[PDB]
Amino acid sequence: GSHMSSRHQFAPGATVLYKGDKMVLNLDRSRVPTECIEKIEAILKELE
Amino acid sequence: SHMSSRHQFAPGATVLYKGDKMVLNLDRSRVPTECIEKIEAILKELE
Repeated sequence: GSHMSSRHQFAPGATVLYKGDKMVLNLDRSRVPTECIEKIEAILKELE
Repeated sequence: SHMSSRHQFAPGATVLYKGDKMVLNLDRSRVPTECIEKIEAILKELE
């Protein structure tokens, strides 16, 4: 929310909720540049 | 459940896709630092 929030918005449709060590990234493919989504999916693929 | 996908890249790195939304769960105590840093770099350039 607006007060005491662990959620940060980098851009519309791109937010991160911090939960200590764990974090949740919400990415809206209708709003976040496709290039950004692909770069992130590429990084995740490498982890595999 | 036919309206989404769930995938695990490594322990502590899983994603849920539903509609236009991509929800990535990252456990930084289990996912390599390099990986987390490259993702953060991408988000910041977006800012």
